Amino acid sequence: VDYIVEYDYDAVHDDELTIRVGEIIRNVKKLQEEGWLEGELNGRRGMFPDNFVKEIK
Amino acid sequence: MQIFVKTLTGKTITLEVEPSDTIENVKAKIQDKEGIPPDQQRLIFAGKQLEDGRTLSDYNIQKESTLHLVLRLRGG
Repeated sequence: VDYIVEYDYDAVHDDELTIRVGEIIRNVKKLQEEGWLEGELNGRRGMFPDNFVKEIK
Repeated sequence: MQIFVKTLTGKTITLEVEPSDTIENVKAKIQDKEGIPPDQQRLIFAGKQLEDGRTLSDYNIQKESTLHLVLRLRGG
């Protein structure tokens, strides 16, 4: 469930999560929105694009 | 030169565009094929928002790319 985001995407909104290269997101779950995934990163739970995250299990 | 576009709903709308084309234009093409207001059209590529004030060439966006279309403050 924990993915690894190789990119430098910056949260544009409050509900957006900042995912950077190497940053692993805890318990990542695919939302009803295409590409949007939700997880816990840096102690903050937020959604982030799938084109910036790579599931690592 | 075609490019894919990820829609929150789940549609990959691939629109026609050139490397010299501006983002403000690309926005229109979307509002002309999907009816999505430009002021409500957020385009993010490579982890950085695309400025309606810049061209694809600026973000070195080539063919067969993959843009991300988001909405202002997503609650879903």
